[PDB]
Amino acid sequence: AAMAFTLADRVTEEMLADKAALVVEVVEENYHDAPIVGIAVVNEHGRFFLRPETALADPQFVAWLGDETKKKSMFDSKRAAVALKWKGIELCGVSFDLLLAAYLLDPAQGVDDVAAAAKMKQYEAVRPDEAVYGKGAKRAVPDEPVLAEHLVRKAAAIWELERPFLDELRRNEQDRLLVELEQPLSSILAEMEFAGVKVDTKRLEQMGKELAEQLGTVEQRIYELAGQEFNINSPKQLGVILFEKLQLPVLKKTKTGYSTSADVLEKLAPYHEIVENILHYRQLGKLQSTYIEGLLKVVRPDTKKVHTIFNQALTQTGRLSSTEPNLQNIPIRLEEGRKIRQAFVPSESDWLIFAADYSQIELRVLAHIAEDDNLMEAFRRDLDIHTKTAMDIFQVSEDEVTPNMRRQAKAVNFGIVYGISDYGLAQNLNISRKEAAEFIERYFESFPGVKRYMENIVQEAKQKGYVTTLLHRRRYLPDITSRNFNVRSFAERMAMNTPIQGSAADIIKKAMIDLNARLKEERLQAHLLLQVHDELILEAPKEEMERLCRLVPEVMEQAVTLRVPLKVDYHYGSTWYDAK
DNA sequence: TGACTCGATA
DNA sequence: CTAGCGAGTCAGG
Ligand SMILES: OC[C@H]1O[C@@](CO)(O[C@H]2O[C@H](CO)[C@@H](O)[C@H](O)[C@H]2O)[C@@H](O)[C@@H]1O
Ligand SMILES: [Mg+2]
Repeated sequence: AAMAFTLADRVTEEMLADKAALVVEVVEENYHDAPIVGIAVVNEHGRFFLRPETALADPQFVAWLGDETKKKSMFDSKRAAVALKWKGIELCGVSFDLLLAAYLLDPAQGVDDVAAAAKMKQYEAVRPDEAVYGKGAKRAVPDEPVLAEHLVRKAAAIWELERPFLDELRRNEQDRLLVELEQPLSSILAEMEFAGVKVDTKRLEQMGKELAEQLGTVEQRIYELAGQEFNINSPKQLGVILFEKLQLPVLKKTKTGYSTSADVLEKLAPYHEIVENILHYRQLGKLQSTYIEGLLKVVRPDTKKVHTIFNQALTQTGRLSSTEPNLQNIPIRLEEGRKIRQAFVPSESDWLIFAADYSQIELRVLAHIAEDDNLMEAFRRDLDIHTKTAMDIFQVSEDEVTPNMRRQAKAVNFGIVYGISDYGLAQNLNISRKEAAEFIERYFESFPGVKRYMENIVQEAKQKGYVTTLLHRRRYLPDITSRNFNVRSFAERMAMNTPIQGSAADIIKKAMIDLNARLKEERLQAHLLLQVHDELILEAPKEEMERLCRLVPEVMEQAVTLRVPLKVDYHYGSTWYDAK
């Protein structure tokens, strides 16, 4: 049965009620400076469809959109907010976002459209967006009749589902998580994405030229050492050269052939000079193809800025993800790739980049949740946690801790946060499972609180069916009861890791909200540009650096109060690279 | 187009 | 051993 609605030719007063489900449709996946193809409004007075040219040009409708007292319920309000920002229109009063609500109720459902969220409550009177717009190559905006009904059905679904979703969130003790954390954060992310980050394209282009030269040199050296030319970028062709032509030992297999991952190559390096060259080629090619070429492809030709899109409803732990471009995995470990960051610069003259990061937030969160006396004392003394761990597990004084010992203790600490595994640790440290098991046993002997925590959280996940974070985010773990060891073990590691990674996510998200409130109170021109899980990157006039040095770390350190202090380090400079 | 294998970040 | 995004090459639909 068709859904009744008014195909309005002009905006009317009954369309501007103080409570409504609103749909401002942007079909392009990347919504930056993208077209708004249609608008739908459902309220106490009925259902309406408005053509964008009409509504967005109407003074009354625009005022309604920006009126904080006129409440709107939507799905992915950030998409609409940003698309409107590019049009110079402000969207206010969004009191309910179905996408974020669905995400909080169950991140594993992968809700990506109204139909998916609705199906959670057995509501199916709305079509999936993919069904209406098509996949990708066959993607397109249908004729007005089809488009209008779809937008109205989505608005109708939002209108009907708000109550049941809010009711379940309340039962889950997630009502404040939606209203006081995720929704306000959505507006902040919208501002960050819209602002974008300025890129020194000339510098990237120069780097591209330098890499192309090096890539060619190493490429030729590889053919020379191999005695023939082949496609180095093909793990298949490479494997033939390495394990057949050059007779290198096969220390590991993938699933469809020879394994050529860096970890494998590093072990084969001593056998042939070609290996070190393959690794070098790998490094350079990664920088060239993924970063230099990737960034240059998405930088806006006019402003020279990149506008990432932070997916706020994707990760299973509560973290954000970044796309087109992903600005959360820009090189930093190796100097060569790190220089890429010199191309990220302030958007205005005489401004600087400011970066603040939490020091060991995950281990501090673990200390808090496990209430481990030894771990809490370590952070209360602000000790080097890896040296501290080495001292305890290897039973030596601080002065006796050697570099190799600290390295292994660090690997142990990573395993503890990830969900410790003798096999996983053994693989990471290139030792036997028995040896890794011994390190783990020593760790739990030194940190009995952590041991108790890991045991208890797994039992809790089994009893309740899910685990939670400090701010009540949840993750269901049905595999925790599997009778398949590998499947169950993965779930157990998730039970151990999610409260840690997730609570750290909760904390920085709250810090972002608190920070923006403080920046506004102080009327600072400084503003957020990026978030990279445990760090915040801003840009601001050089004259604001001294104030930021005190303000940002304090806001981040005070976002939440734990049993151990939170510590934030900071740096600033002329480019992202220099903010070190 | 999409399953794989690779590698970048925290 | 946790969580992401995405480029390259390859083959099964
Ligand atoms: O607008 C981001 C928001 O949209 C979803 C779908 O509801 O993802 C779409 O947009 C992303 C950014 O362009 C794409 O990476 C993704 O492929 C596309 O489906 C949500 O996942 C996200 O929260
Ligand atoms: Mg850090």
